[PDB]
Amino acid sequence: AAAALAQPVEWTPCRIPGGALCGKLAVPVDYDRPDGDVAALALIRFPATGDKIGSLVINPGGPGESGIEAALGVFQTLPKRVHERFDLVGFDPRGVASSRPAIWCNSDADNDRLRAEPQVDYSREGVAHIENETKQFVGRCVDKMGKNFLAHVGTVNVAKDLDAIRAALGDDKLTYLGYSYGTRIGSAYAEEFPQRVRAMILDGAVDPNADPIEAELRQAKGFQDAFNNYAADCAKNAGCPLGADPAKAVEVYHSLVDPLVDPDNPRISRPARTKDPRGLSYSDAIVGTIMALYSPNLWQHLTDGLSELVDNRGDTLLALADMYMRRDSHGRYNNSGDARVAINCVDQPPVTDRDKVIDEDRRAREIAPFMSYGKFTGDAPLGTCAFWPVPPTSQPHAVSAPGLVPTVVVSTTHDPATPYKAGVDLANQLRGSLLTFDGTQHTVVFQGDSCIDEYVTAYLIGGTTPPSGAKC
Repeated sequence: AAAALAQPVEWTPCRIPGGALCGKLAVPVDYDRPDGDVAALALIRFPATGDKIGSLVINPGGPGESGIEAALGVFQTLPKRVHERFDLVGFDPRGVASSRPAIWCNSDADNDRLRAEPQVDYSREGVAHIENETKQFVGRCVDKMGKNFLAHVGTVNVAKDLDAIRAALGDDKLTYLGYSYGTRIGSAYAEEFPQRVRAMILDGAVDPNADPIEAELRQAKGFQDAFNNYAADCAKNAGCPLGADPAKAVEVYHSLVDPLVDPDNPRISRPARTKDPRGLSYSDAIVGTIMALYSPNLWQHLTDGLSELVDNRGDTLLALADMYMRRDSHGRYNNSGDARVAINCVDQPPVTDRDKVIDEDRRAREIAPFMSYGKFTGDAPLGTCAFWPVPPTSQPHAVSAPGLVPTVVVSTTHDPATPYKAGVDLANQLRGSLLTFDGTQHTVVFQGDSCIDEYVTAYLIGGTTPPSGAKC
C-alpha cells in the first residue's frame, strides 16, 4: 500500500496508550534497483508531550524482534523527560513482524516437531539428521521468500532503511537507541550516514570485528557465568532445587534434565509431564533455562521450573521456552525465529569448515557444561548459515566512523548474551563513551534503573556523555 517513492507516511491511530500513531514506509528491496520490488515497513509513533526535539527511534535487537512491540514496552518505562522531548518511534525492520514481506520458513508444526527432539545426538548419524533438517529448512525459506528478498534482508540494508525512516519522520538528524543486535544497526548506520547522527545509545554490544566462533564461545561463557550466578544465588535460598553447594549445581542440574533423554538412545525423548500435551523435551528445558538467564527477574521462574523437574514435571520450563520461541497460547509462532536466522546468515561469512565447528563444540562443552549433554563425540553439525543460498552483505571489520558525534555504549558486567568486553571494544571503535552496569542480565536502559536512565536522559537531551569510568 505504501507508495514506492518518498510518499509521506500516512499516520493513523493504532488499533494502545499515549495517542499512538501507526503507518507504513515504502523502501526498495534492492537499493541498486529502486524501480523494483518494494518492502513496506511498519512504524509506531508516540508523540512527545512537550517541546519536541525530534524522534527517538529504537530497535530491540534479535535480530527478528519487533520494534513496534518493543516501543509499546518501552513507552511504559520511558523517563518523563524523554517522553516530553521526543516522539518515541519503533519500526519493524524489513522482513520482521508487521513489515511486508515477512520472512517465513517454518510452519508452526515444523517448529513444534523440532522442539520435541532432544537435539543431543552428535554421532555421525545424529549430525547427518540435524543437517538434513537444516537443508529442508533452507529449502522452505527459499520456496516462501525467493532468493532476492533473502539476499537483501541484512543489516547493511536496514541501515539504509533507517535513514529513510529518519527523513520520513521529519528529523534532520537521527536520535537512536539500539539493544544488542540493534547496536549492529547503529554502527552500520554510523558508518554510512555519520553526518546524520545526532545521538546514539547502544545497550548490549555487538563487535562487528569479532570472529564468529570466538564470539559464540564468549557467549557460551557468558551464559555459564550467568548460570553460575543464578545457582550461587539459589544456593542461599531454602529449597534450592540445585542444592546448597554451588560447586555441584551443574551436576545437579544435569541430574534433572538428563533423564529427559533416553540413556540408551539419544534420539528418544522422555519428556517431563506437563498440562500442555507436548511435555518438556531436553532441548526445551535447555532453551527455557537460557531464557531465564537473560534477567534476574526470571530466576524465580527457573527455580520453579527446576523444582517441577524434581517431580518429573515441566510446565514452567516449557513456558519459558515458549517465551524464548515466541509461541503463543494457541500454538502460533511469530516470525522472529525465521527472521533471526535469515538476517544473521547474510550479516557475515558463515562458518563452513567442519574442523572449526567440531573444535568449537569441544571447547563449548568445557566452557558451558550446563548446556551440553554427554561427552564430546568428535563430530558436530554445521550451523544453518553454512547452507545459506545467498551471500553475505557485510564483512567483519572494526567500526570506522571518524567524524561521528560522541555516542554512549552501555555494557553490563555479566551480560550473558552480549558480554561486557564486547561493549568495551565497540566503544573503543566508535571513540565513544562506555557506561558500565554491574549486573547479570542482557541490556538495562529504560528498564527500571534511575542511575542508567539519568545518564541516558542527559545524553539524549543535552548531549552530555557520562564521565570515563561511569558505573551504575
